[PDB]
Amino acid sequence: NRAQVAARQHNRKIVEQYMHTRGEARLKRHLLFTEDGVGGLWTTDSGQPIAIRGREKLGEHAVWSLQCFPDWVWTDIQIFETQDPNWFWVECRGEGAIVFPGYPRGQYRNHFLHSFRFENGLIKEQREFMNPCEQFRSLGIEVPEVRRDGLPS
Amino acid sequence: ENRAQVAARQHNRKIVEQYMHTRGEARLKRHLLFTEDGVGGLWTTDSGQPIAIRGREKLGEHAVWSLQCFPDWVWTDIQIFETQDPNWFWVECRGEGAIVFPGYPRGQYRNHFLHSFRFENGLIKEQREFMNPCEQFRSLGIEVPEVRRDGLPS
Ligand SMILES: O=C(c1ccc(Cl)cc1)c1c(-c2ccc(O)cc2)sc2cc(O)ccc12
Ligand SMILES: O=C(c1ccc(Cl)cc1)c1c(-c2ccc(O)cc2)sc2cc(O)ccc12
Repeated sequence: NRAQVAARQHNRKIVEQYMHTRGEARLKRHLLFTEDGVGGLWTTDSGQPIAIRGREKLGEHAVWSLQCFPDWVWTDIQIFETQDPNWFWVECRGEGAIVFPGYPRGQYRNHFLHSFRFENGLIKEQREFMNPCEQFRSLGIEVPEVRRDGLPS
Repeated sequence: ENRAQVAARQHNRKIVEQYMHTRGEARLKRHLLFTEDGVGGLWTTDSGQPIAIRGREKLGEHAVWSLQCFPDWVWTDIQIFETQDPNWFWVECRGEGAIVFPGYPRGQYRNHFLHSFRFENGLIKEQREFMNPCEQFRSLGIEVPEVRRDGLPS
C-alpha cells in the first residue's frame, strides 16, 4: 500500500510534467516513456488510432509534432488520479497553430481527454481523445452536419 | 473528513455502476440518478457544442427519444475510474446498438466512449459523454472527411 501510494505520487509528477511540456522540451518528452511505450491520438477521421510505438519512435515523432503543431500548449489541465496508481486521466484543452502539409496554416483549439498508464515509473501508454470535427474546422475541412429536424429540440 | 469522502466515493461509485448498466426499459428511469437540476448529454458533436439535457425532468423526457433512436443500446467494456475527488468519476467503455435517427437509414452504431460523472449530495449533477463523432457519421451513412496524410508521417 505504501508502494502503491509511492507509485501514484511519482506517476502524478510524470503526468504533470508531460502535460506541461511545451516548446523545445517537447524534443525530450519521449524520455517519460518506457522503452516500449506508446503514445498517440485515439480519435481520428479513420476511426483508428494514430499511435507512435516505442520511446525511440516517440522521440523521432517529436520532430514532426513540432513541425505540425509548432507552438502547442495544453491548458486548463485537470489531472485525475484513480484507484489504479498506474492509471491517470487528464481533462484539458489544447491550442496552437496547425501546420499540416498541403493545408492552409490554421489555429487549432480543442478539448481533450488523456489517458496515462504507467509501468515502473514511466509512461507505458498515453492516449489522447478529442472531437476531430474541431480539427477539421482548423484545417478548413467541411464538417458534415447531422440533420436535426426530426430530433427533439 | 476522510471518512465522509470515503463514504461519498463508495456510494457514488454504485450510482455510476447503475447508470452504466441501465438498459432497456430501465432507461426510462435513469434520470432519477440525477439531482433535480442535473445535466447529462453528449459533449462531442459535429457542431463542436455539447447537446446537453438540463434538469432531471428533461432527462426523463429525453429518455423517450433515446429509447426510440437507440432502441437496444448497451454500454460494454465498462471500466470505472474513481478519482481523488470522491464526487468525480470517469468511465471508459464502448457502446453499441441500432441507430434509428429520423430521416437516416437504420444503422448499427458502435463507438468508444469516455464518460464524466460529477456528483452532488449522492446523485449525478453532471454526466458528460465523449466520443469520436466520425463513427456516428459512419453509422448514419454520412461521409467522413479524410485528412490527407501524404506529408504527415507516423
Ligand atoms: O493531429 C493528428 C495527430 C496524430 C498523431 C499524434 Cl501523436 C498527434 C496528432 C493527426 C494526424 C497526424 C499524423 C501524423 C503526424 O506526424 C502528425 C499528425 S493525421 C490526422 C487525421 C485526423 O482525422 C485527425 C488528426 C490527425
Ligand atoms: O446522438 C446524439 C445524442 C445527443 C445527445 C444525447 Cl444526450 C445523446 C445522443 C446526437 C444528436 C441528438 C440530439 C437530440 C436527440 O434527442 C437525439 C440525438 S444530434 C447529433 C449530431 C452529431 O454530430 C452527433 C451526435 C448527435
